[PDB]
Amino acid sequence: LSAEDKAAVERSKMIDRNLREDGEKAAREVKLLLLGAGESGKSTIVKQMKIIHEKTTGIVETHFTFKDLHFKMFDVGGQRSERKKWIHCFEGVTAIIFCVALSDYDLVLAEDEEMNRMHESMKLFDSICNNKWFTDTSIILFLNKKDLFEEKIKKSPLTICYPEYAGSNTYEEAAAYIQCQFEDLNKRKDTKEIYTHFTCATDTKNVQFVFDAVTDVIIKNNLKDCGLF
Amino acid sequence: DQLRQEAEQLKNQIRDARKACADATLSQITNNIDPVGRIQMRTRRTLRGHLAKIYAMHWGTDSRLLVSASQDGKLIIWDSYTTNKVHAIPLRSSWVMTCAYAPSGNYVACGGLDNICSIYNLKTREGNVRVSRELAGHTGYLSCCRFLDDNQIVTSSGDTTCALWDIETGQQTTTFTGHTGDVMSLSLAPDTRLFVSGACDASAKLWDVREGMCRQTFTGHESDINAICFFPNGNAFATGSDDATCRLFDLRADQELMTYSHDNIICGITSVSFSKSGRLLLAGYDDFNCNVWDALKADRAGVLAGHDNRVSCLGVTDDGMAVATGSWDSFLKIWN
Amino acid sequence: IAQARKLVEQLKMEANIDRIKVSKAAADLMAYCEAHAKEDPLLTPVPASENPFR
Amino acid sequence: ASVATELRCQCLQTLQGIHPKNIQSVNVKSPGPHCAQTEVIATLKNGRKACLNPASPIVKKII
Amino acid sequence: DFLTIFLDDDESWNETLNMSGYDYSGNFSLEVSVCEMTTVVPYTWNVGILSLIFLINVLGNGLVTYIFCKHRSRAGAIDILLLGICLNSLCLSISLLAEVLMFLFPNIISTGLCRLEIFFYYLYVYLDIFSVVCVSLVRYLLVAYSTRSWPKKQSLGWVLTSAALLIALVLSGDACRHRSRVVDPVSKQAMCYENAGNMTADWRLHVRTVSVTAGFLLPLALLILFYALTWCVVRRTKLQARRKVRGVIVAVVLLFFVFCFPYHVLNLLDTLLRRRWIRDSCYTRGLINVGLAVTSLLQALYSAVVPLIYSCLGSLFRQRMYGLFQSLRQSFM
Repeated sequence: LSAEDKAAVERSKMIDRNLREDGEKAAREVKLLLLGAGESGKSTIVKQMKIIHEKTTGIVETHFTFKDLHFKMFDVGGQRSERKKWIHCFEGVTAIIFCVALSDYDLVLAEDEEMNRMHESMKLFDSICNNKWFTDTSIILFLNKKDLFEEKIKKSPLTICYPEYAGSNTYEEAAAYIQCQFEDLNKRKDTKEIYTHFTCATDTKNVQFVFDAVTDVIIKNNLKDCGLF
Repeated sequence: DQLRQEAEQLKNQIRDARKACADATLSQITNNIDPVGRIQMRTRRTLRGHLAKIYAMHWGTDSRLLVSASQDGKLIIWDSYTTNKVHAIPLRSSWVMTCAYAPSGNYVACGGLDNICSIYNLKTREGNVRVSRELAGHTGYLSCCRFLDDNQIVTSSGDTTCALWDIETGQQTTTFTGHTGDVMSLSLAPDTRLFVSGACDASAKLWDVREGMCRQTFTGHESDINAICFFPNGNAFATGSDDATCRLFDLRADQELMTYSHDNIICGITSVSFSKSGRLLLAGYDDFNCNVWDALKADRAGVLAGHDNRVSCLGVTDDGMAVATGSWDSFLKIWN
Repeated sequence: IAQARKLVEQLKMEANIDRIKVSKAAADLMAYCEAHAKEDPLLTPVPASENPFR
Repeated sequence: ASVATELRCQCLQTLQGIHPKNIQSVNVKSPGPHCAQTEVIATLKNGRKACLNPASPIVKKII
Repeated sequence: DFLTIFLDDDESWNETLNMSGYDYSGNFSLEVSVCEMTTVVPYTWNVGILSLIFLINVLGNGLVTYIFCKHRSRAGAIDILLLGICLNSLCLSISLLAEVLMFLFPNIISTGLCRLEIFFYYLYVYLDIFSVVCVSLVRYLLVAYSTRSWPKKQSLGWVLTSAALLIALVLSGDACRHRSRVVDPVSKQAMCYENAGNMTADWRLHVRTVSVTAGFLLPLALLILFYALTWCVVRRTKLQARRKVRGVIVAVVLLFFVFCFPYHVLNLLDTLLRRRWIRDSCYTRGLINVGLAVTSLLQALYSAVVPLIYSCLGSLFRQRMYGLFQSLRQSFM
């Protein structure tokens, strides 16, 4: 009820309505977190998504649009500090795009103490999936390099990894075995969903899969908000 | 070679000249003085307008002005005597975990997972906030930043090093190394000639701004140190860690003085601050609460419940009138 | 192994410090906490009139 | 509230055969919201009560 | 109003019957005609049950509105609608008043009080029936157009609750415009009843027809349509919580049907009796008489607990109430 105090409340309402308009525009974006092993095919996935819209390390954002839906995909590979001190920042991401290279069941890590790379990827998957911050976050699993898989699945038997295996050294019944082995690590199988896909070097069939999964994720979020539940 | 055997012998020498100096204990003294009683505080104001978790907060140099950073890309400057939003600044990266207010009234600092410290000019010639500088050179996330002056600023990051910058030229004037883990928290002495850093290897170090060499190292915690603050006298400091306990260290005695811990508390400490006189020690917790401790006797003199997700930032005004607490629900509360 | 030499030099620089007794430090803390008790509007509450946030 | 309260006509069936001297007592009600048409209640003998014909040409003729 | 004179079989029969012989039929026996002393529900039981029904209603509405008041910042249209349903205790209080006072004070019977007692009762009954269809519509809109932002606006909730209140007010005002004070003709005690004059029998089918067609059948059809569309959209997904949202839709629809059907069936079952389609008997009227009271009390009971059981079915509200119980047990004990 003053003269100089009037241009201190209208300014606050200007700022408040600008913030309100900016807050509902960022709720229409789909935020994804990319994770992967030392070399699983994350770069080739980023290349496949075909980014359209838009010392110095850390987050590497990537914006694109598919069928009127804006995706922003955060890749954290330049952050080599402790994971527990910043992993809770991405507590409200829509989904996770964990990538695993199929043709890694024969090699070992460059650190050279003789463990399977596939086993290490499984350990990372079960250390990320069963987390306190990610208890309802859906996971999109990509199993890249299925063309190279049908080069080593003939000469090299699977028994090097998962020694208990029921034979059938072919493409089928071996990729399905790996998919089941990865999906068995879920401790909340009745609440949390995992969408698996074999990608190889397929074209315009990966962004479609991501779109199909995030559609279900958005529907589930709206269901939880409605009251259904 | 074997010069490592020279180590663990000088450490034994320091421990030897750290026990004969302990004549008494701060708990034995301060027995005669009466307790402060029961501190009851009321939430006078509630500031809302953020749309995500609030990660940092700083107070204006005099009073009445506060800056807050949240994980939605907005830096909000409020006037606390009212609930007016003086400023709102959009950030280039929405992953920020620190903020600072210059002790002059016109500058702001921000930093986060992008490894860049952004310095914003508040009062310009046109009235619109513009990015005055973008200091780069860290190889880890920025964890803390404090304004030494209107031209210098001290930053602590997950690179496991600290840096004294030069805003005009944007170059690292000095680099402080020696920590074996990510430097999580940083505090500045009242005279701005020393500063302490608490890192993830359960240790704290007392540096020297002018020289650039560590002088004393304080251990005694078990897990990572998340917050640190300086005693108003300038001859002691307090730290908070993941052990759900706070501790008070002394510069001159080169020793621990007291441990502020209690049962029914297992969560962990995110923030720590001192009262104007130095008798109360406020500490935020992961259990959604904030506790006030009688610093001279280590008795819980009060609880500041009223949040529902966490307490990530906590500050006390220069005059000591009010206490501001931010939470992981886009809410700041001012208690008196 | 120059890192070990740097650590040894840092330890020497720390060990060359001088220390005062804990009793004097506690006395100084008590003196500061007593000489400024009345000026703390938290340890000593102030009336709402004084409180800007009344 | 009170939405189960109903007022209905008392006489279930109209019976003819008006017998002189076989009537202990008579009683006449009035039209209203309860029942539209007028109904007559008469005790022929003892406590049993019957209703005469509402037809005006015979009963109301004498009334 | 009503009068009679005992014939006394005197010299003058009070109607001149001695001089008239006419004719008499044969021997007739039994054939009971007059109906009186019919078992009806005592009037005290209605108020007694309605008092505790009001207590339950106000307790549940307070519990819901407190939790809404806490988490006011993150509230959608459905929360706004559920809070709008909570303006029922204020409508039932004004109906329990002017009836309890009217029960203790028999002289305060008035025509202007009966209408006030029945209008608020009709509004209380009808508000939630129309506020639930809006909830179903919002639930469909939030699953069909899931990528848009307008279905999550709170202005939609305010507009829909205003429309529901408007419809309920119109229906109650239409249905209450003929209540009045009527003197009972077997006990000469004043009461509230419909009094349309000569035609106070067609203004008992009009109210009942409006109540059944526009209060039961249309909301049921709209609910079934807007939930069938939602199921046909959410059936094609791969979500794990697909059998958990069927048991909520089915439960809601079946509960509405079960708790609102008997009152409407035991109104046709009485209209048939009034129109001489069922053989009338003393025992027949007396089973309907208590059935009407029981079914109306059932409808009031269902309408009293709609927000509580609509919020308890969700998981977010259950989490909030569990946290509230934890905070209530940690302190205060």
